[PDB]
Amino acid sequence: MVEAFCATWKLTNSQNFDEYMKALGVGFATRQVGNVTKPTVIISQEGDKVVIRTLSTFKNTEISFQLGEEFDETTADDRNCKSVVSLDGDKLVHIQKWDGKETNFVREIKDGKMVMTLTFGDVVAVRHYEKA
Repeated sequence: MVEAFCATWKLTNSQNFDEYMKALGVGFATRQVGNVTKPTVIISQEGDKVVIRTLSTFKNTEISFQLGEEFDETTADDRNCKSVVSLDGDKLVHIQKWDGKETNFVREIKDGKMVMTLTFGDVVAVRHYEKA
């Protein structure tokens, strides 16, 4: 359930994130920062909402949503999206739509770590976080 994700998480390892950022339209200079930054992600429940707060030396973001309910999201890379997060089995699936495009992030708990799999088209990146 959602409670399994409710913790403070710190990024430890990213796989193929440069190509993923490039596919999304992030420029070279910003990709260099994105490839070294290791954010902290705080996930919590507040009433009927789930809150995901990302803290980093690049940008800080926060989204608050109800599962299954579409919301407006302005992403850290400055895309204005329509987003929907659902709990599919034991995984949180976040679908972001903008400018006729779509990307998705799947968050799962695997062996006690949070694993985030990001897909845009045929480009897949994987980000691994440890509980702090």
